[PDB]
Amino acid sequence: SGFRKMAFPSGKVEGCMVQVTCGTTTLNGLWLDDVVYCPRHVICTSEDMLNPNYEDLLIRKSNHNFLVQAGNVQLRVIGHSMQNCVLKLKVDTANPKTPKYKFVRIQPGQTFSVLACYNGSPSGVYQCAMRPNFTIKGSFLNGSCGSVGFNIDYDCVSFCYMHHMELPTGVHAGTDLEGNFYGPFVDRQTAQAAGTDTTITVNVLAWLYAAVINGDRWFLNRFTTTLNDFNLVAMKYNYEPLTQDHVDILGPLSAQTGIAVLDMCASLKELLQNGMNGRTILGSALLEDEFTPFDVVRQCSGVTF
Amino acid sequence: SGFRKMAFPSGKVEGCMVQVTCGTTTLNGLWLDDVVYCPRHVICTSEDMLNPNYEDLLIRKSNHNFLVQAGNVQLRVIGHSMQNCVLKLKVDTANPKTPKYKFVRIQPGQTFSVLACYNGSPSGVYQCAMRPNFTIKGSFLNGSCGSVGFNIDYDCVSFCYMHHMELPTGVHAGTDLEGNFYGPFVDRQTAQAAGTDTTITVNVLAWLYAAVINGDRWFLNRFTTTLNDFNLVAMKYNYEPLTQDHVDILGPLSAQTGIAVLDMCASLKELLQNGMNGRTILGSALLEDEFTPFDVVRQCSGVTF
Ligand SMILES: O=C(Nc1cncc2c1CCCC2)[C@@H]1CNS(=O)(=O)c2ccc(Cl)cc21
Ligand SMILES: [Cl-]
Repeated sequence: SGFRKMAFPSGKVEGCMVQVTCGTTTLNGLWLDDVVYCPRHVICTSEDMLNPNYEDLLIRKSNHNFLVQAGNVQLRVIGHSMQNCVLKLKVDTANPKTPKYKFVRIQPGQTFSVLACYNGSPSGVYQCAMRPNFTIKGSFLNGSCGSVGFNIDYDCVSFCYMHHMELPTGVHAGTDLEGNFYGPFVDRQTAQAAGTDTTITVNVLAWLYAAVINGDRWFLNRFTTTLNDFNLVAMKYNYEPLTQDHVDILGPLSAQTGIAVLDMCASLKELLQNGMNGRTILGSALLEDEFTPFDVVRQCSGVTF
Repeated sequence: SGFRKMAFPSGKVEGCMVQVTCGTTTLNGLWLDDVVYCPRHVICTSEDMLNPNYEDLLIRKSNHNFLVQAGNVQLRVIGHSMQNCVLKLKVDTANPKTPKYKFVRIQPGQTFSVLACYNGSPSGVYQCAMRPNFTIKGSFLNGSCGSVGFNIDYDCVSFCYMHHMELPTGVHAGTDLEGNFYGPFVDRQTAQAAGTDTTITVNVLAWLYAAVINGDRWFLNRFTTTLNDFNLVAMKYNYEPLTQDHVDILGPLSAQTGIAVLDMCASLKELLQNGMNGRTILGSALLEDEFTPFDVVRQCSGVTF
């Protein structure tokens, strides 16, 4: 029993964190094989951030302008190239602690663990979700740039995020490991803001199925709904539209509990209408949206209580 | 910016997790140097759990009765002894990945990270607090026994918890690494329940100081209070009494924000009486008590390991 927001063990990623310095800027890098990946704004000053010409700033740099430090050892840089918003530094030593890895681009609603680092040194790990507006509600201070997001399924680390910036509202934006930003963000100090955020509906439903598995049924009702009628209500509460793909993905949880997806949608419709009335679901007074249907199956038992 | 429940990087602990099997029982062990530490109930059957004479069960066992598996390699057991409720298995091989460590007993209110394991294989990491009633609200399924709790201080891992059992309310009980239980619990199938729990007041105040640092000030007021008057109100909402030690420990957060501890106590007094009124603090509708004053400082400063 028990339901916690759980991050993946950070060990396979800890052995990849290095410190990258270019002149006066110091952020984190990810050392995989003989390549170190870090944000391309490491080559930028605070004046350069308003309108940076990265191709023009990179052409003026040589390998020895980048200092890479893995623990107490200096790695020699023997090449440099740019791929979108990430800088790829070819180093002379292959990382002996390189795990089995993949670079994956995630979609809004997907969750991941973040290993927050400062000066190539990991300081903490936490779980979070890619928001529908493409931002992440993370915990990042100055110097955390280059901290990475990941999932570890089986013996494979799937890198899905690299931290690049903080928006004016305190939320965070960054790229996949190929340097492509999530959302309409640029690595430029411009007037950009996060779009209106919506609740990840398929994740709230998954968390309601997890509550039923842990013996919580107070929120269930004798009602059902059409998929269309549910969406007309949910969107009035800034909930993300629920697609037929979402209903299909919730299939195994519906079968395990014996509560049809549209029957759980009627419980959510009523929860939005009435609130909790002093009650909690899995120790929470709010409706949780950072657990995917796949996370619920991973953490929760196969036997319902 | 950002405030997340953050666990320590689990890497130094991951390299210590082994699988311990005795007959039909399979749980986790902690391999430090040439000793493997695991719950002593690994030597127990389901009939033995009712009234187990552990000295009598252990005298009937030989070294080869315990199978220890580190990754895909079998460790040969060459000795066995008991220390309170933990079994110490002397192995032939010293762990090459043994970190700098200490065994420490924590006090209720102190927090720690848990690396949840099944079959000597880590599957997740999460942060939690030792409740005032000595239980932990964790996330554990069958096979989790022997999962350990820890903090990191520089390069030193401080082991403070080993999981033993789940209580009928879904909460968890376990021992320090010397086999001494946290709470009035015993390692056996018997009628035991968690006592009435209280809110860790010094931790709620620390989390209110973290909200002010992140730009949340709606709960602040012009009022102050005496330590005695605050404790009379706290005693009514099942909150831990606040001592002068707690006030002293909150000193640095009081200086950083410019809000005296008794001024923050007047704000908490008003949240306990009148509620939140549709508002949230750091994205929460409940008052959070699993962040110590040190955790607030470490997360809002960037302390690396
Ligand atoms: O956003 C940025 N840094 C940063 C990253 N993570 C966490 C935190 C910060 C700043 C302090 C607070 C915590 C920088 C500088 N500020 S900026 O607006 O010039 C900017 C813009 C784009 C890019 Cl890609 C980068 C940046
Ligand atoms: Cl995805």
